[PDB]
Amino acid sequence: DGEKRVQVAGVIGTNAAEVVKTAVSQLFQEYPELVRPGGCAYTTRRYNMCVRDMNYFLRMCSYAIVAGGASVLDERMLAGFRDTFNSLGIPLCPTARSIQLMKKIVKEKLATAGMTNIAFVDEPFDYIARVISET
Ligand SMILES: *C=C(*)C1=C(C)C(=O)N/C1=C\C1=NC(=C\c2[nH]c(/C=C3\NC(=O)C(C=C)=C3C)c(C)c2CCC(=O)O)/C(CCC(=O)O)=C1C
Repeated sequence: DGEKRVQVAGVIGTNAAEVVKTAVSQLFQEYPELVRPGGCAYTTRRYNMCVRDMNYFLRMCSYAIVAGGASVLDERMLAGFRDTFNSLGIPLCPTARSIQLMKKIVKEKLATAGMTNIAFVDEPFDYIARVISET
């Protein structure tokens, strides 16, 4: 387990910038509102913070897999972002999708690298997505 968990975070840490850029690209296809006025990536300032946020979530997921699970992540802190995002008009369902997309992009690269029987990787993506979109 521990060796594969390290091997996974190596792949994610190596392919960190591309996994985000690939995930945000497909996110804007399915949610084109984000690149329109009102959306959370209309301006360059907002877009930069949008890829920054996605990088934070993938970052948390890599550590969570290396650490042994999503228990390490603080549920109050993630629930703090839920309230902030609602207040600042960042919609929660697209935020959830972006994480679940980043799960999918990571799952491809691990399979293309060679790894199979990779269910444990899902946990912190599905956990952060669950606590973000709870209401
Ligand atoms: C839409 C694109 C983005 C989705 C995918 C998303 O997750 N957020 C959207 C982008 C924006 N985020 C903004 C402000 C903001 N985000 C966070 C989230 C974190 N900050 C952290 O340190 C961590 C974990 C280490 C997370 C998860 C916070 C706290 C904030 C507010 C403070 C700040 O960092 O600026 C904004 C700006 C909204 C506005 O204009 O007020 C966008 C856009």
